[PDB]
Amino acid sequence: MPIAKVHRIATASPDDVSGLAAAIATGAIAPAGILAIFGKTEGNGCVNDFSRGFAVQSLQMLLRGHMGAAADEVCLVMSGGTEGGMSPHFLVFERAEPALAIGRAHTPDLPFEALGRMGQVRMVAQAVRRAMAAAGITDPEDVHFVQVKCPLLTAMRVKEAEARGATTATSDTLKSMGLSRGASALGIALALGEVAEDALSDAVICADYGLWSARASCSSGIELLGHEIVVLGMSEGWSGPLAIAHGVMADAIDVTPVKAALSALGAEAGEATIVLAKAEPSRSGRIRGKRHTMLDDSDISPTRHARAFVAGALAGVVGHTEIYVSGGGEHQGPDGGGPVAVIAART
Amino acid sequence: MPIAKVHRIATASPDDVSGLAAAIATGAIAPAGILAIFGKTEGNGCVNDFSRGFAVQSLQMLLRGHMGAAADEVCLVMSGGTEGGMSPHFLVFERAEGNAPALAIGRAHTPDLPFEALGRMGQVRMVAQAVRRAMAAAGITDPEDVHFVQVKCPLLTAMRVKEAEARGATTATSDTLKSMGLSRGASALGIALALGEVAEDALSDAVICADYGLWSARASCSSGIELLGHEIVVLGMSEGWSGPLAIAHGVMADAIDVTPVKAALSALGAEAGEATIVLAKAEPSRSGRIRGKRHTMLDDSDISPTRHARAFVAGALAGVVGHTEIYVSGGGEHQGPDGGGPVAVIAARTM
Amino acid sequence: MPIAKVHRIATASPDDVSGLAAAIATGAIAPAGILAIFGKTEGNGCVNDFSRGFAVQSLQMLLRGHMGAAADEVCLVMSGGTEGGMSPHFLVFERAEGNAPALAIGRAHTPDLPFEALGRMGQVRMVAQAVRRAMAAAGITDPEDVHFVQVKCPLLTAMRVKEAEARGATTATSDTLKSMGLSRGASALGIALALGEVAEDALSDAVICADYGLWSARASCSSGIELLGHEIVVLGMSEGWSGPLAIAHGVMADAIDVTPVKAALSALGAEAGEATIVLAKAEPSRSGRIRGKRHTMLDDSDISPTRHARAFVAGALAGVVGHTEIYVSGGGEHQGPDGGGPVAVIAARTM
Amino acid sequence: MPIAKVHRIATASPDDVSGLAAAIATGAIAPAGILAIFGKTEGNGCVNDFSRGFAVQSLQMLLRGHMGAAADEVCLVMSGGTEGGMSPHFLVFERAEPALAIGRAHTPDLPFEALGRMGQVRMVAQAVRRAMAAAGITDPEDVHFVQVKCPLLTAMRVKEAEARGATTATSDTLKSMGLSRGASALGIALALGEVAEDALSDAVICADYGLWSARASCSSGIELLGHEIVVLGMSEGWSGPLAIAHGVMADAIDVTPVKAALSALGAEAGEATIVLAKAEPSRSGRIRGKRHTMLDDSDISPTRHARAFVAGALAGVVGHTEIYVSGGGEHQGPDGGGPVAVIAART
Ligand SMILES: O=C1CC(=O)NC(=O)N1
Ligand SMILES: O=C1CC(=O)NC(=O)N1
Ligand SMILES: O=C1CC(=O)NC(=O)N1
Ligand SMILES: O=C1CC(=O)NC(=O)N1
Ligand SMILES: O=C1CC(=O)NC(=O)N1
Ligand SMILES: O=C1CC(=O)NC(=O)N1
Ligand SMILES: [Mg+2]
Ligand SMILES: [Mg+2]
Ligand SMILES: [Mg+2]
Ligand SMILES: [Mg+2]
Ligand SMILES: [Mg+2]
Ligand SMILES: [Mg+2]
Repeated sequence: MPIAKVHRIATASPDDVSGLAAAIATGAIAPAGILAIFGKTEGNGCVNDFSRGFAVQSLQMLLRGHMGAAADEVCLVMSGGTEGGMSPHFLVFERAEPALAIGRAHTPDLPFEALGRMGQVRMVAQAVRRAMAAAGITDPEDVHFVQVKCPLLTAMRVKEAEARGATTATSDTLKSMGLSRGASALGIALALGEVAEDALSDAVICADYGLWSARASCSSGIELLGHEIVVLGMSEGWSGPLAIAHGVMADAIDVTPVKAALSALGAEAGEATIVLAKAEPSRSGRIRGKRHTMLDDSDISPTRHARAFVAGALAGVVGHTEIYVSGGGEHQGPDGGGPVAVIAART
Repeated sequence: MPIAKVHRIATASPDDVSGLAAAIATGAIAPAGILAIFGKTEGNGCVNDFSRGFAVQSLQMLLRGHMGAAADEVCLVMSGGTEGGMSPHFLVFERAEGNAPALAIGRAHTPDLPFEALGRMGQVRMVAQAVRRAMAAAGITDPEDVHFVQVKCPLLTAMRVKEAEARGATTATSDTLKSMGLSRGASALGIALALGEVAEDALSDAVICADYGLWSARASCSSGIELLGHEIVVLGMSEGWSGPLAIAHGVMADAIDVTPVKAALSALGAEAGEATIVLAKAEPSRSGRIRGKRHTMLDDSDISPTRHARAFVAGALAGVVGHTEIYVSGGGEHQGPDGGGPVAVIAARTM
Repeated sequence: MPIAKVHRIATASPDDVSGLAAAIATGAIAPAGILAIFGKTEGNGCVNDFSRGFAVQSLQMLLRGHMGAAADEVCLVMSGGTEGGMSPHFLVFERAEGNAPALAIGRAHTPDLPFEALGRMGQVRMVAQAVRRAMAAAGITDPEDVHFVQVKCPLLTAMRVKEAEARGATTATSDTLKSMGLSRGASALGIALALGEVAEDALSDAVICADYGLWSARASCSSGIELLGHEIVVLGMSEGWSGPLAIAHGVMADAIDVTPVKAALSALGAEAGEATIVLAKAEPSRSGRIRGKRHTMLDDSDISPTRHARAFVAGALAGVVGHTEIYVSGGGEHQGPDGGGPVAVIAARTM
Repeated sequence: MPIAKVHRIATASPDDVSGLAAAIATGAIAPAGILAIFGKTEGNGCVNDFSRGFAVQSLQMLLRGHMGAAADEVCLVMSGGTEGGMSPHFLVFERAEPALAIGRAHTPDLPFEALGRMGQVRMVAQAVRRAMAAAGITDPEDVHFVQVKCPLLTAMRVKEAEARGATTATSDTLKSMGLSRGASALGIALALGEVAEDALSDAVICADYGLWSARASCSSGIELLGHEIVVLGMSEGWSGPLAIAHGVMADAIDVTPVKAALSALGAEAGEATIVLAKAEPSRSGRIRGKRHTMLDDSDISPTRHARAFVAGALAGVVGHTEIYVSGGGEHQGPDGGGPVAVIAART
């Protein structure tokens, strides 16, 4: 009889762990039961975003203090970029004593020449199986959202790779984020059976954006070399007030999937609603026939636009700004769209 | 009896006037009756945004071709900044002649604005006078029949500040991005003053962009490097106009308050669709919070605050109205409450 | 016997042609003899830079006024991006008639470039042919007498890529900022091919923006959203020209290699001063290092790499030549070694 | 007979302390003798720059490891913004057993309503006296460079201030950096006798840019609430190979002061040369008559331009890119200019 408990904690700063410390001090959260922490941090959400790594170090110090080496098994998904009115926050996932289930998993360092290729797809497919097992889930149809934290390439990482005779899938550092999210997304797809294995090859990745998962949510970062996996789903072997529902946004302003999730969860939009969504600029250069400018803008990187825009669209529906919106939906939902999940209690 | 005709035209480029050319060529739009053109252009919407001036020049060239010197009387409001999915377009406002109350349109211009008047009572009075003129031209005497007042106002660059100081004057600021806020703010109070939403002996230099408790529910101001004076366009309802188009408006309490638009669409007897026309002001709240939750728009040295506000509010409204060809403008100094802004809708009745 | 006249004109705005107007009005510049105009405009110098197109339109309007349809034969190279202290200006190249070897100028144009040719041998051959034509027009047959070849080339936007795919074609990229590099690169190889710095059977699609060991010491390419073809301007020395102006050039080994300019000024018998004219390419090095030390230009999602390179190299050169009215252009694909770029100086002899 | 030793350490990352660890491991640097560390970090060098605070935490952990609570007396000046080719690095100042002298000092937290006012000017003037004493310097004419790390204001910090009835000198967060650097600069000026005390008042600060120090170098940051002071100068009571010279750059491309410093130091430009310089966009909007665009640019903040530009100008002279250039020279050198210092050995 395990219990899922999800806690949304405000932050004033990437290094501001004061509020999580407080939930531990008041015994609202028990350090021993922390599975994973998601975050929105104030960085640019792209390559040179050190708010991500900054938060990670700060969370590491605090969690090790309370659980020493067992902190290292906690999944830290720090997703940068809080544009528009999107409010920075931590999402703490704690395990307690059918309802919401949580499973986690890790991977070894990822060879720079494996990134964006079938190497990454595999190595991630496995972790998703392990973590969805640890969640106590056997039916893929009972999975609702799979978060992945993946690596990326810098110019210096690229030249290091070439120095030992290897080639990387790109030398463009920002493209390398897309490849990593995409390859990871297909790995998630593979493990949930949304894609056939012989449908995949290096040439397919970030090319056939017709292959996609309705549940992949992948976030790239400069601060890790392997992967973090967190599976959220519904299970018979879990109990508690919290359930999760999900849907696919067809484009950047498609908010009906969220209204549908709330219905399924039997909850109404309010400050209490937890929202996880992927935002992506559509590669057509259009939304519902109308041209957009995100792919042609040299000042503000495309994912910064997408986040700002869908965060606004979603906040207009759910009524508050503490929502988790993540940019770049390579093979995560249809092109121009992305998965969205809601976590609420029944009324 | 005159008819308002409002035309939304796509553009691929700030200088793409091809769709306006075609509308004129097919007689969909008669150049003689063009009162004003609004635009969202692909620039950054701040100080060094030349997509605005580029569109103006392009529009001026086309219109001089058809109207000659009368082209100069057309109000050109080019508001830059199309962040998020917001889609670049022109809004052409035409007056035509036809046979209940309908959309009315009035325009007015002003002389150049002395750099030392910007952000001060000089600007306020100048715009106020112009707004009264445009009101009259719309055939509107009751301010409650005014629904939206668009103003294009100037700003300060380093060069302009030093020009002013060179002749013994001071400007209200030397921060060029701040000058855009002051200029929008002074213009907004001018609109307020003209509509009677604010009392004249309540206003002074010291109040402007200081007492954000003074605001208009109808002001919409957009600053730009490309003009030295103001363009004023008043939109309202009038008994002396007819046609299918009406206008409704409301005030967003904050950046995610989408209820004013749904209420506006009800008043108009219309439902959200590709055809809905939306004009809205988006503003980062100076409290640094939205509904208790902190935001980072005022603290970001990479992306200028209005750039955030626009992308964010455009997304909220687009989510409601179902398309991205909407006019959203950043910085709501004295335009609605702090953190909010006016929103207006223009639709035809279907119920 | 023809004379090169080079005029450096300040601008307050991309659309500020006032100084060029005055130079024409005072007969300092005769419109008939205007061969090309270079510009540094206040845009970001990347994909969505409309200061370039804005200056072009403005220049086209003024020149059509004086020359009519012959205006269209003037090469307009507007290079955006004036970071750091770099000062926005126009460089007007005029041919005049006078009575040793001196500055020679040649221009040439090309037809529109098929989107599926950009970054591929199509573009390379197109530019190569044009550079040969401009060479001839300059009255230059010896390539060693060519000192600098400026090329304005197109780029790809999302819309253009989807247009190409719609008719069964592929483009060499879908990354619009990458398309600028490919276009500069293909053009540079075209210049190289035309000057014999590279062999034709060394070139192929697979080489372009891949083998940065193939490069020209004289190529200078600038990409822009505002044209579909190319503008070519060849600068060199010729026996068949006379006048005070000569040109010298060199290759910066990296971003802080200022020795080529000092050597160039020696060759020209001139010393650094307000009058020195400088044209240079700046490029972030793909090794990610300068002289062993890492740089962050390739890793920055806020500021695009060429934006860095320009500001940085402009500072180095400005520190040498003593003023900030210099023409610095970013992205040196096949223009000099990786991390370097050509620099040319134009001066009159005083020793 | 104290010895000044200055060590320039490369970094791949704001949190990359591997190279400083190595100098400690090889005994090239002794943790006990570390006085202050200067840094160039990859952030935007402005308000939301977390690479600064990120480095600080990383340096804190490493230094506390070796010297515990005595690490806290080490001055950490992390200056963000590495535009152009400027290469991120640490400058470690260690004390060993007339030549280069080093003195340090601290200040308490700074009240948000004191920032940019005579409060800050004073509180900093004192620390500069204390630190220049600890350096063993009595003649102000023997001081060559005074580094200050100062605080700034965020929107949330502003509303916190107003909540208790106080007003701040600004509500513009980026302006608050200028006020803090300026007020600190005048404080340094005050202590070196470059300015008279009754010449100062709130109204003068960041207004009369005719009052300035030839030695102030002030750097603002979101990650501290008080001030860090480091004085560098020439002393009889110090010995060793290292000397320091300084000069004032009249504008952004005035490189002759550095050639002059090298002459005084009897060294020639080379990879070995250490450079400290302040860069500022001139408020005239011109450099030597020619208009510039730094004050009118809404995409890239003015100090980001200035750094890129003078870093390039200086690197062209000194031949390498590992130089410390800091943006914004309010009362630090003339308007449009800034102090520059060089540290070399005699040949
Ligand atoms: O939203 C996102 C997507 C990503 O890949 N990396 C981030 O830091 N944030
Ligand atoms: O409002 C203002 C006026 C000024 O001069 N400087 C500023 O920073 N803000
Ligand atoms: O949204 C806006 C507000 C403004 O003042 N100027 C613009 O160009 N766009
Ligand atoms: O060079 C290229 C071609 C492409 O399609 N996508 C990329 O990211 N880079
Ligand atoms: O510096 C440059 C290089 C380019 O390709 N295009 C520009 O507009 N400026
Ligand atoms: O160069 C600088 C000046 C400053 O105030 N703050 C920084 O982080 N860097
Ligand atoms: Mg998708
Ligand atoms: Mg349309
Ligand atoms: Mg408002
Ligand atoms: Mg001049
Ligand atoms: Mg090169
Ligand atoms: Mg100064």
